[PDB]
Amino acid sequence: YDYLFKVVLIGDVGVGKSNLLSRFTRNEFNLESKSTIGVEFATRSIQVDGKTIKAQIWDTAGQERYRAITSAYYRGAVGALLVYDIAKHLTYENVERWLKELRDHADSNIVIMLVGNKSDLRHLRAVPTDEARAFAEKNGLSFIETSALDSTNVEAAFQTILTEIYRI
Amino acid sequence: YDYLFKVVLIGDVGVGKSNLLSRFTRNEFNLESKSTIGVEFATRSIQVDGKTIKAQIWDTAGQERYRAITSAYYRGAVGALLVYDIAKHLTYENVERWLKELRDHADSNIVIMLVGNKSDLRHLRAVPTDEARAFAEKNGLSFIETSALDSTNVEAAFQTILTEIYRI
Ligand SMILES: Nc1nc2c(ncn2[C@@H]2O[C@H](COP(=O)(O)OP(=O)(O)OP(=O)(O)O)[C@@H](O)[C@H]2O)c(=O)[nH]1
Ligand SMILES: Nc1nc2c(ncn2[C@@H]2O[C@H](COP(=O)(O)OP(=O)(O)OP(=O)(O)O)[C@@H](O)[C@H]2O)c(=O)[nH]1
Ligand SMILES: [Mg+2]
Ligand SMILES: [Mg+2]
Repeated sequence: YDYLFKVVLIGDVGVGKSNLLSRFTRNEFNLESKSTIGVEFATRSIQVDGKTIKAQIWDTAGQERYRAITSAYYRGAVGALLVYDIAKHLTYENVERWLKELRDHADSNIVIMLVGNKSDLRHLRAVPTDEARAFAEKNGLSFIETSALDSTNVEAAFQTILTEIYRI
Repeated sequence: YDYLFKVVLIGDVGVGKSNLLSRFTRNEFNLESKSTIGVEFATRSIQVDGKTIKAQIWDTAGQERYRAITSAYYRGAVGALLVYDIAKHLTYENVERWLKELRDHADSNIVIMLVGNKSDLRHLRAVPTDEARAFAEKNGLSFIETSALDSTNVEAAFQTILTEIYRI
């Protein structure tokens, strides 16, 4: 590989972060996935503007009651995938909080993509694409909508963040 | 015992149903409890107006995407404990949906108690007591606020519903 990019997934419990990870790195999916214990990462190589980037993608539970995610999680991260659930409006609402946590724990220069995941659930939508696109644009984040379930826009979400990072 | 009363817990995922149950029947609590798989029930005997009621309390996951709770869950129930989380407004919002579900699957004569649980969590309240006390009142349900963590109002919640049922 030519460069290593550490990227982190963050977003509320249940929005689909670990299945974004597994979709991207092993092309596997799991409808019966339990809340994530401790921290995981997995790697995959791709091609970005001619180069081989090894993407190191980190993942962990969205739950922070008694046990908070520390700076060590975010340490060295060039990209954050900030995921919410298009069908549950509270998860979009908590984006603020994740931005706050990014400001708090991550580099001032982290590239942040807002990802509205679970697009297959077209009919259950509680968050309109153009509202979120406009929230992204107003906060200076990239934006995409994915489905880890039917595998739509996943490799794109990743390739885009990784390209942005490479071109900074 | 002099009577058997089947009571069901219902309410969104995570509002604290299985710990209401475990608190009530074995005085045990589990901060690390995972989402309930299949159906469970457990019993405890108490005194209601001079009589020995055996309370049979049923529980199951609040999740219904691919697998819906059927009428057999509800069959024979004289009381429902309709639980939400005082710290998550969306669980209160879905009460409408649980009432709908009571109307579809349970007896027209079921006694329903609205329980706002996780009341220790005072400082993170997203649902005002009196708004809920008045939603109960407008819908002909009883109302109580509980904490399965600090034992507050748990035995009382059960004891009041069983008393309501015994007196219909
Ligand atoms: N419909 C649909 N469901 C999905 C999709 N991706 C994930 N899910 C489901 O959402 C549920 C939770 O997703 P997971 O990937 O664990 O959620 P996650 O953010 O790790 O959650 P935590 O580990 O608790 O922080 C699982 O049942 C997934 O199958 C998707 O693309 N479409
Ligand atoms: N602070 C606080 N947390 C509670 C209380 N009761 C339950 N919890 C926590 O909420 C989380 C989930 O509660 P459980 O009782 O499984 O929720 P439940 O409705 O069975 O949820 P499902 O089985 O998924 O439908 C656990 O971490 C519990 O410890 C409470 O009274 N106070
Ligand atoms: Mg996870
Ligand atoms: Mg349960």
